[PDB]
Amino acid sequence: GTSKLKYVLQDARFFLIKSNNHENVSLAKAKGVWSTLPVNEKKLNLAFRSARSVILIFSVRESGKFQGFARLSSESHHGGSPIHWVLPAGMSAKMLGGVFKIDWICRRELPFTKSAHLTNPWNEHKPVKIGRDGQEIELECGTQLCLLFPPDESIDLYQVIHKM
Ligand SMILES: Cc1n[nH]c(N)c1C#N
Ligand SMILES: Cc1n[nH]c(N)c1C#N
Ligand SMILES: Cc1n[nH]c(N)c1C#N
Repeated sequence: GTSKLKYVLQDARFFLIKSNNHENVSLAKAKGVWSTLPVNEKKLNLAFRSARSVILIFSVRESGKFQGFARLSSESHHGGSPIHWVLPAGMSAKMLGGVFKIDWICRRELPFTKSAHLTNPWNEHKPVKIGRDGQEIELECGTQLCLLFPPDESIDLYQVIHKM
Protein backbone atom coordinates (compact mmCIF):
# COMPACT_ATOMS: atom_id res chain seq x y z
CA GLY A 1 0.00 0.00 0.00
CA THR A 2 0.80 3.72 0.16
CA SER A 3 -0.18 4.53 3.75
CA LYS A 4 3.28 4.18 5.30
CA LEU A 5 4.70 6.21 2.41
CA LYS A 6 2.22 9.02 3.07
CA TYR A 7 3.18 8.91 6.75
CA VAL A 8 6.88 9.36 5.90
CA LEU A 9 6.07 12.27 3.55
CA GLN A 10 3.80 14.13 5.97
CA ASP A 11 5.19 17.67 6.41
CA ALA A 12 8.38 16.68 4.54
CA ARG A 13 10.75 18.87 2.55
CA PHE A 14 11.86 17.83 -0.95
CA PHE A 15 14.97 18.61 -3.04
CA LEU A 16 15.79 17.81 -6.65
CA ILE A 17 19.22 16.19 -7.05
CA LYS A 18 20.82 16.16 -10.50
CA SER A 19 23.63 13.71 -11.28
CA ASN A 20 25.76 14.03 -14.39
CA ASN A 21 25.85 10.23 -14.82
CA HIS A 22 24.22 6.97 -13.80
CA GLU A 23 27.34 5.78 -11.95
CA ASN A 24 26.86 8.24 -9.08
CA VAL A 25 23.23 7.21 -8.61
CA SER A 26 24.32 3.55 -8.66
CA LEU A 27 26.85 4.30 -5.91
CA ALA A 28 24.21 6.17 -3.88
CA LYS A 29 21.79 3.25 -4.21
CA ALA A 30 24.42 0.67 -3.26
CA LYS A 31 25.99 2.53 -0.32
CA GLY A 32 23.11 4.64 1.01
CA VAL A 33 25.03 7.92 0.71
CA TRP A 34 25.07 11.24 -1.11
CA SER A 35 27.58 14.08 -1.27
CA THR A 36 26.89 17.48 -2.87
CA LEU A 37 28.56 20.85 -3.37
CA PRO A 38 28.91 23.05 -0.25
CA VAL A 39 26.12 25.41 -1.36
CA ASN A 40 23.66 22.51 -1.37
CA GLU A 41 25.21 20.81 1.65
CA LYS A 42 24.39 23.87 3.76
CA LYS A 43 20.78 23.89 2.53
CA LEU A 44 20.33 20.17 3.25
CA ASN A 45 21.82 20.40 6.74
CA LEU A 46 19.46 23.27 7.57
CA ALA A 47 16.55 21.30 6.13
CA PHE A 48 17.43 18.15 8.09
CA ARG A 49 17.12 20.01 11.40
CA SER A 50 13.89 21.75 10.32
CA ALA A 51 11.59 18.95 9.15
CA ARG A 52 10.54 15.45 10.10
CA SER A 53 11.66 14.09 6.70
CA VAL A 54 13.93 15.51 3.98
CA ILE A 55 13.50 13.73 0.65
CA LEU A 56 16.04 13.76 -2.20
CA ILE A 57 14.54 13.05 -5.64
CA PHE A 58 17.27 12.01 -8.09
CA SER A 59 17.53 12.61 -11.84
CA VAL A 60 20.40 11.76 -14.17
CA ARG A 61 21.05 14.58 -16.64
CA GLU A 62 19.79 13.83 -20.18
CA SER A 63 18.06 10.62 -19.05
CA GLY A 64 14.53 12.03 -19.26
CA LYS A 65 13.70 10.29 -15.98
CA PHE A 66 13.90 10.38 -12.22
CA GLN A 67 15.78 7.36 -10.83
CA GLY A 68 14.20 7.19 -7.36
CA PHE A 69 14.00 9.03 -4.05
CA ALA A 70 15.48 8.68 -0.58
CA ARG A 71 15.22 10.25 2.89
CA LEU A 72 18.14 11.87 4.70
CA SER A 73 19.04 9.92 7.84
CA SER A 74 21.85 12.25 8.97
CA GLU A 75 23.49 15.60 8.46
CA SER A 76 26.67 15.56 6.41
CA HIS A 77 29.84 14.16 7.96
CA HIS A 78 33.49 13.97 6.93
CA GLY A 79 36.19 11.38 7.51
CA GLY A 80 34.25 8.27 6.51
CA SER A 81 35.22 5.68 3.94
CA PRO A 82 36.00 7.25 0.55
CA ILE A 83 33.38 7.22 -2.20
CA HIS A 84 34.68 7.09 -5.78
CA TRP A 85 32.23 9.51 -7.36
CA VAL A 86 32.54 10.17 -11.10
CA LEU A 87 32.70 13.90 -11.34
CA PRO A 88 32.04 16.27 -14.26
CA ALA A 89 34.83 18.26 -15.83
CA GLY A 90 34.97 21.11 -13.30
CA MET A 91 33.99 19.32 -10.08
CA SER A 92 36.69 17.86 -7.84
CA ALA A 93 36.43 15.43 -4.93
CA LYS A 94 37.90 18.00 -2.53
CA MET A 95 35.24 20.49 -3.66
CA LEU A 96 32.45 18.17 -2.52
CA GLY A 97 31.07 18.66 0.97
CA GLY A 98 30.65 15.86 3.49
CA VAL A 99 28.60 12.69 3.16
CA PHE A 100 24.92 12.35 4.02
CA LYS A 101 23.52 8.98 4.91
CA ILE A 102 20.24 8.28 3.09
CA ASP A 103 17.56 5.58 3.24
CA TRP A 104 16.06 4.75 -0.12
CA ILE A 105 12.28 4.89 -0.33
CA CYS A 106 12.00 3.99 -4.01
CA ARG A 107 14.74 2.73 -6.34
CA ARG A 108 12.44 2.59 -9.39
CA GLU A 109 12.42 5.07 -12.28
CA LEU A 110 9.75 7.59 -13.28
CA PRO A 111 9.76 9.13 -16.78
CA PHE A 112 9.37 12.90 -16.99
CA THR A 113 6.37 12.35 -19.28
CA LYS A 114 4.45 11.14 -16.20
CA SER A 115 5.12 14.29 -14.11
CA ALA A 116 4.13 16.80 -16.82
CA HIS A 117 1.07 17.87 -14.79
CA LEU A 118 3.17 18.88 -11.74
CA THR A 119 4.62 22.38 -11.43
CA ASN A 120 6.96 23.65 -8.72
CA PRO A 121 5.98 27.04 -7.18
CA TRP A 122 9.54 27.49 -5.92
CA ASN A 123 10.82 27.40 -9.50
CA GLU A 124 8.39 29.84 -11.16
CA HIS A 125 5.76 27.07 -11.55
CA LYS A 126 7.88 25.36 -14.18
CA PRO A 127 7.40 21.59 -14.60
CA VAL A 128 8.95 19.79 -11.64
CA LYS A 129 11.49 18.02 -13.87
CA ILE A 130 13.04 21.47 -14.45
CA GLY A 131 15.43 22.65 -11.78
CA ARG A 132 19.06 22.99 -10.83
CA ASP A 133 20.82 20.49 -8.61
CA GLY A 134 19.50 21.27 -5.13
CA GLN A 135 16.28 23.06 -6.16
CA GLU A 136 13.70 22.79 -3.38
CA ILE A 137 10.31 21.37 -4.38
CA GLU A 138 7.22 22.72 -2.62
CA LEU A 139 5.40 20.32 -0.26
CA GLU A 140 2.34 19.50 -2.38
CA CYS A 141 4.25 19.16 -5.66
CA GLY A 142 6.91 17.01 -4.02
CA THR A 143 4.36 14.74 -2.34
CA GLN A 144 2.45 14.19 -5.56
CA LEU A 145 5.69 13.55 -7.47
CA CYS A 146 6.77 10.86 -4.99
CA LEU A 147 3.32 9.25 -5.16
CA LEU A 148 3.66 8.89 -8.95
CA PHE A 149 6.63 6.53 -8.69
CA PRO A 150 5.89 2.82 -9.10
CA PRO A 151 5.81 1.13 -5.68
CA ASP A 152 9.13 -0.45 -4.68
CA GLU A 153 8.12 -3.73 -3.05
CA SER A 154 11.71 -4.44 -2.03
CA ILE A 155 11.64 -1.66 0.60
CA ASP A 156 10.04 -1.86 4.07
CA LEU A 157 9.31 1.63 5.46
CA TYR A 158 8.93 0.34 9.04
CA GLN A 159 12.59 1.06 9.88
CA VAL A 160 12.42 4.49 8.22
CA ILE A 161 9.37 5.41 10.31
CA HIS A 162 11.39 4.55 13.43
CA LYS A 163 14.27 6.87 12.50
CA MET A 164 11.74 9.70 12.60
C1 LIG B 1 -0.58 19.01 3.08
C2 LIG B 1 0.53 18.00 3.34
N1 LIG B 1 1.10 17.76 4.51
N2 LIG B 1 2.06 16.77 4.32
C3 LIG B 1 2.07 16.42 3.04
N3 LIG B 1 2.92 15.42 2.43
C4 LIG B 1 1.12 17.18 2.41
C5 LIG B 1 0.76 17.13 0.93
N4 LIG B 1 0.49 17.09 -0.17
C1 LIG C 1 28.24 13.20 -6.93
C2 LIG C 1 27.46 14.51 -7.10
N1 LIG C 1 27.06 15.27 -6.09
N2 LIG C 1 26.40 16.38 -6.61
C3 LIG C 1 26.40 16.25 -7.92
N3 LIG C 1 25.79 17.19 -8.85
C4 LIG C 1 27.05 15.10 -8.26
C5 LIG C 1 27.27 14.59 -9.68
N4 LIG C 1 27.43 14.22 -10.74
C1 LIG D 1 30.39 5.00 2.73
C2 LIG D 1 30.43 6.20 3.67
N1 LIG D 1 31.36 7.15 3.64
N2 LIG D 1 31.07 8.07 4.63
C3 LIG D 1 29.96 7.68 5.25
N3 LIG D 1 29.31 8.36 6.35
C4 LIG D 1 29.54 6.51 4.66
C5 LIG D 1 28.30 5.73 5.08
N4 LIG D 1 27.37 5.16 5.40
